[PDB]
Amino acid sequence: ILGLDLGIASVGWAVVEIDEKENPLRLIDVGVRTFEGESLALSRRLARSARRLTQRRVARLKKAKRLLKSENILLSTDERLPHQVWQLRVEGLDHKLERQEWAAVLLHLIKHRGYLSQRKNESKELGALLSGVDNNHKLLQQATYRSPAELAVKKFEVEEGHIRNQQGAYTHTFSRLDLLAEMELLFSRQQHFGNPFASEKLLENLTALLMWQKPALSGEAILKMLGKFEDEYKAAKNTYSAERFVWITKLNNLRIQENGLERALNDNERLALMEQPYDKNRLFYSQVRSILKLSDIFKGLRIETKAVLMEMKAYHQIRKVLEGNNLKAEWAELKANPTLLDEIGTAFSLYKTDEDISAYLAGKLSQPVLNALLENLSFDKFIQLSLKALYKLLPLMQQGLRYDEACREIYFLPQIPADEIRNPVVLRTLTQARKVINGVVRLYGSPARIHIETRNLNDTRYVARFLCNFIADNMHLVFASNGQITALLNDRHHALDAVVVACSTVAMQQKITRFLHFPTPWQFFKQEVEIRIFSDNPKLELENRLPDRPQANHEFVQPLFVSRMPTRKMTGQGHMETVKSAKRLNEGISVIKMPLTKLKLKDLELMVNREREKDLYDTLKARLEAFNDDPAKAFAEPFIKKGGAIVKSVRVEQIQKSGVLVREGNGVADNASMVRVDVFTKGGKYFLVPIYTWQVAKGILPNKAATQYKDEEDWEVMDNSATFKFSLHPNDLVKLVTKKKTILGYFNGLNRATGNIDIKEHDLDKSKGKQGIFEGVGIKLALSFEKYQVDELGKNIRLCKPSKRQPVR
RNA sequence: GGUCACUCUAACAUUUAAUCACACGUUGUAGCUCCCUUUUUCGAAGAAAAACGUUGUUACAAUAAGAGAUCUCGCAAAGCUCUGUCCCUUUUCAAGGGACAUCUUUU
DNA sequence: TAAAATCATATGTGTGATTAAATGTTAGAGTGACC
DNA sequence: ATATGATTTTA
Repeated sequence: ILGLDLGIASVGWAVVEIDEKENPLRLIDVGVRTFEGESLALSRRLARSARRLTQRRVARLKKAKRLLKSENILLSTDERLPHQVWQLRVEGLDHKLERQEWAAVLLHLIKHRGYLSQRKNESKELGALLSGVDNNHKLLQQATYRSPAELAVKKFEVEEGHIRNQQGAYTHTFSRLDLLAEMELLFSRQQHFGNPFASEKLLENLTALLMWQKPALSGEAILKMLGKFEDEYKAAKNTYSAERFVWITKLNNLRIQENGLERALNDNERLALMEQPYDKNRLFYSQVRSILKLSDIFKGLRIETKAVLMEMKAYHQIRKVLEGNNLKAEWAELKANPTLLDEIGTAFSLYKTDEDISAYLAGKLSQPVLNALLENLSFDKFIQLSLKALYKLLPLMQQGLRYDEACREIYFLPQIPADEIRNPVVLRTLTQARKVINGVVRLYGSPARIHIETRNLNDTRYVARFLCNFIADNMHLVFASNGQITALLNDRHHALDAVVVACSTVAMQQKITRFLHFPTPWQFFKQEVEIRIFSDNPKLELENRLPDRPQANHEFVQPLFVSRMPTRKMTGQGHMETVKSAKRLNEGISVIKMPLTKLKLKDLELMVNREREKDLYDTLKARLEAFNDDPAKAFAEPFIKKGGAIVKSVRVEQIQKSGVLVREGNGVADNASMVRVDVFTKGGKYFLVPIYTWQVAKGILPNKAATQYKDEEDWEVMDNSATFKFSLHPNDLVKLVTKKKTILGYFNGLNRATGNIDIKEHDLDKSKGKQGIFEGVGIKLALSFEKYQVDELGKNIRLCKPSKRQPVR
């Protein structure tokens, strides 16, 4: 049986074939495949949303500028609007603003929009942003703070010294309703004084700007995610059909445990309770204890009888909304309407946009009723039952049948279904395990059954369950153990578990659940398994340690090489997110504002104004020395320089020899990822050209290679007098022999400054190099440096020296 | 009589995927402003200036680098229909099987 | 000294919304394969 | 985990 030892980073395996199953003789080969503060896709999604919001504000302000130009407010050129936007917004309530003052006010009320609530219509502990909009909305009605700007310049700037939010404080923020109110009042008051551009057309368009935001879920969105039995769409939970399915499932499975006997409801009892929770908001247990003439003990539960069996919350929510607003007559007609009642929960759960909800109910509910439901009702669940299959399977379970009986009356390894596995870790592990399985099938045929025993334990168990079921139920051209079972009898440990997982049976697992007795399924364990996986020896040293029973080795037995996933993607993070100042980049330095709460004395020693402002440097050095070089404890209260100004962050210089120009070419950021490295030789010397992601994106092929003691401009240039060996990606199989020694392994890192490389041992033997990684390896005078190749399992070790310099982009 | 797997229901815990917004923060540029290097003019202390650094605060612009049709992609993943490069079976070619991607898809 | 191995230091963040999907456990109902 | 500058030891 394939002894797959699953995992989120590695898949160890150990092949075994047994006669009569039961007692096994000996395995064939072993292997480990090692592939690779949360999922990297979360970073991509957050960056994507940030890009979308940034460009949407770009567009919104541009559109506002065009609108203002059309009214002859914003003259074509001369777009240097006043800076004192908040003060001018305050002044507009009492004086007339000019053309450009008003233009700045409008273009600024479009930028800082506010906060528009997007909660459900399910009306009736505040955080920071919400507790700031309310605490200012409760101050805007003091009649002394007529508008958010007036409150800002009369309360915020007066006491706190700033208007905008700062340093993670979510006070000083306002709701979009308050700013729209300011828009309206400003327009009206400017009409009172005579602003020519107070056109209410402009106000309507500007409210459209300051209020429009895309709905989060628009149309098929939910449908696009609901897709994963059968095939019809899974019904909503708040649908009368699904609600009655839950009710009948409970009632039929509501066995009565009385007098030590389990008795189902006879048809009389259920007919009594069939449609009972419809005339009451909740069917309590004591309510059942009366209608059915209970002999004073249910089935489960926990005389505190006041529990809930089944409340059709959907049914009672639609009424208490429609029963109000004097819409009694429609509900009475709608009290049955089983299709109609079903179709309102199918819409309010599948579509949330008011337009999209009104579309699904194609006038089938009166628009006066539809308005009330749109304004007061929301449904957001979904059940695991096709509604089409509900109309046929629910009637049978009315009282006479059960789910199992009702359904019966209605009666190599393929690729992992990606759409059904929307989690990159699980999908990656499953696909690499599938590749390993297909490889071992090719190398051995179908060995036997399969044996699998494995902060993200959720992902691991998703992988295990899905792999077991997929393997067992899929074929083309069976055992789920656990760690406790494995423990009974470097990175190579997954092989040992593999063997132990392969030498396992369902009988021992059941005996474990019922729990010396465990035997040895081989002639000898210690020497056999010690050299089989660990201490790799191709017979020989095995044979010297295997004097007795010289029946060892197989037609293909060889030492184990841990194959590692090749990463050859050319996309990634172009540059680091800390943007700096490149105005002094020619000096070789960057200038970044450093918060005082992180200004360690090391950082203070690189301040730009060290000697320009000597008194500042002296006092800052003293206070850091007074708190043991802990800026957080040192500058925990605002620092003050000579002259009464407050110091909150100081420009600090940093050593910048290599970087990326960003922000319109104004700033510089550190290199983030090195996608590929191109090797070259000239005069018996190995020179490596590093390539970064931003170079690939811009369509740039680097020329010069790494020179240790020189800067990027003075780096050795690869030209007609250089020989191109190959490219190098992270975790690439390379062979290195030098005058010092010989090492063969994986390549994961290039040191730009020193020029050294980081080569990693296949097994990550923690007694080898810098705990498994042979870091800082010099190859300038290397005898030979060749890129190898490896298969999924750790064999077919091929090498050449072919070349074609592949152009990025 | 047990163990385990699967199907449905409810409750709890956790995790993942997609979408809509907000508020900071960084950089650049102006206005005001805290300091403080240098150099002018009036001068026998001090004032008015100019360049550079730079503290705070307001406004405006960029917020990946970049690719496309006001508007869409761009840090993730899978794969072999199209494209490109390595590897094997039967100097080049042709078939078979596979590996990775700068190719396609999610989009 | 050139090249090489060692060490050492730094990485953008919090708030507020609509949803779907998966795993594990417990409670209830059941079928099916193996001890 | 990755990029890489500062510093020590080695050929």
